[PDB]
Amino acid sequence: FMKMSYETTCQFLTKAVLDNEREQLDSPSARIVVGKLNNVGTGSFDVLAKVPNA
DNA sequence: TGTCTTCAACTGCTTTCGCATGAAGTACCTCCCAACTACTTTTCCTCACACTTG
Repeated sequence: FMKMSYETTCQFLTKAVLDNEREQLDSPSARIVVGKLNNVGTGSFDVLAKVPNA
Protein backbone atom coordinates (compact mmCIF):
# COMPACT_ATOMS: atom_id res chain seq x y z
CA PHE A 1 0.00 0.00 0.00
CA MET A 2 2.88 2.39 0.65
CA LYS A 3 4.05 1.68 -2.89
CA MET A 4 0.51 2.11 -4.23
CA SER A 5 0.09 5.47 -2.49
CA TYR A 6 3.25 7.14 -3.80
CA GLU A 7 3.51 6.84 -7.58
CA THR A 8 2.88 4.45 -10.46
CA THR A 9 -0.04 3.27 -8.34
CA CYS A 10 -1.25 0.83 -10.99
CA GLN A 11 2.27 -0.51 -11.60
CA PHE A 12 2.78 -1.35 -7.93
CA LEU A 13 -0.75 -2.75 -7.87
CA THR A 14 0.04 -4.99 -10.83
CA LYS A 15 3.28 -6.27 -9.33
CA ALA A 16 1.43 -6.85 -6.06
CA VAL A 17 -1.47 -8.82 -7.54
CA LEU A 18 0.85 -10.84 -9.76
CA ASP A 19 2.70 -11.83 -6.58
CA ASN A 20 -0.56 -12.77 -4.83
CA GLU A 21 0.90 -10.46 -2.21
CA ARG A 22 -0.47 -10.18 1.31
CA GLU A 23 -0.33 -6.81 3.04
CA GLN A 24 0.75 -7.22 6.66
CA LEU A 25 -0.65 -3.70 7.12
CA ASP A 26 2.41 -2.21 8.81
CA SER A 27 2.98 0.93 6.73
CA PRO A 28 1.37 3.96 8.43
CA SER A 29 -0.04 5.01 5.04
CA ALA A 30 -1.30 1.49 4.36
CA ARG A 31 -2.77 1.35 7.86
CA ILE A 32 -4.54 4.65 7.21
CA VAL A 33 -5.98 3.16 4.02
CA VAL A 34 -7.73 0.49 6.12
CA GLY A 35 -8.81 2.80 8.92
CA LYS A 36 -6.56 1.32 11.60
CA LEU A 37 -4.90 2.87 14.63
CA ASN A 38 -1.51 4.06 13.41
CA ASN A 39 1.29 1.93 14.84
CA VAL A 40 3.50 4.94 15.66
CA GLY A 41 3.67 6.71 19.01
CA THR A 42 0.57 6.22 21.14
CA GLY A 43 -0.38 3.30 18.90
CA SER A 44 3.00 1.64 19.42
CA PHE A 45 1.46 -0.33 22.29
CA ASP A 46 -1.77 -1.69 23.74
CA VAL A 47 -3.63 -0.81 26.94
CA LEU A 48 -5.44 -3.46 28.99
CA ALA A 49 -7.30 -3.24 32.28
CA LYS A 50 -6.87 -4.97 35.63
CA VAL A 51 -10.31 -5.92 36.90
CA PRO A 52 -11.39 -7.39 40.25
CA ASN A 53 -12.52 -10.99 40.04
CA ALA A 54 -14.38 -10.95 43.37
C1' DT B 1 26.80 -20.96 -31.22
C1' DG B 2 27.15 -17.77 -27.24
C1' DT B 3 27.66 -13.04 -25.11
C1' DC B 4 28.12 -8.02 -25.36
C1' DT B 5 27.29 -2.44 -26.49
C1' DT B 6 25.07 1.94 -27.98
C1' DC B 7 20.80 4.69 -29.23
C1' DA B 8 16.30 5.97 -29.68
C1' DA B 9 11.43 5.27 -28.34
C1' DC B 10 8.49 4.96 -24.31
C1' DT B 11 6.96 5.91 -18.97
C1' DG B 12 5.92 8.94 -15.19
C1' DC B 13 6.43 13.26 -12.66
C1' DT B 14 7.94 17.82 -10.70
C1' DT B 15 3.70 22.98 -4.64
C1' DT B 16 -0.51 23.26 -1.20
C1' DC B 17 -5.29 25.11 -0.33
C1' DG B 18 -9.08 27.91 -1.02
C1' DC B 19 -12.49 31.55 -3.69
C1' DA B 20 -15.14 32.28 -7.97
C1' DT B 21 -18.25 30.53 -11.24
C1' DG B 22 -19.51 28.69 -13.74
C1' DA B 23 -19.61 28.94 -18.84
C1' DA B 24 -19.35 26.55 -23.65
C1' DG B 25 -18.59 23.53 -27.86
C1' DT B 26 -21.85 22.09 -33.27
C1' DA B 27 -22.20 19.64 -37.98
C1' DC B 28 -26.38 17.91 -39.96
C1' DC B 29 -30.78 18.53 -39.50
C1' DT B 30 -35.21 20.25 -38.45
C1' DC B 31 -40.06 20.80 -37.25
C1' DC B 32 -41.89 24.16 -34.95
C1' DC B 33 -42.84 28.64 -34.88
C1' DA B 34 -44.00 33.57 -36.03
C1' DA B 35 -45.47 36.28 -40.19
C1' DC B 36 -47.86 38.96 -44.18
C1' DT B 37 -51.07 38.65 -47.02
C1' DA B 38 -54.72 36.68 -49.27
C1' DC B 39 -58.18 33.65 -49.56
C1' DT B 40 -61.90 31.21 -47.68
C1' DT B 41 -66.04 30.30 -44.22
C1' DT B 42 -71.03 30.52 -41.93
C1' DT B 43 -75.02 32.90 -41.13
C1' DC B 44 -77.75 36.05 -42.62
C1' DC B 45 -80.18 39.54 -45.52
C1' DT B 46 -82.93 41.25 -49.41
C1' DC B 47 -84.83 41.40 -53.99
C1' DA B 48 -86.61 39.02 -58.56
C1' DC B 49 -89.56 36.61 -63.26
C1' DA B 50 -93.59 34.27 -65.43
C1' DC B 51 -98.08 33.23 -66.39
C1' DT B 52 -102.15 34.83 -66.35
C1' DT B 53 -106.06 38.90 -66.02
C1' DG B 54 -109.46 41.57 -68.46
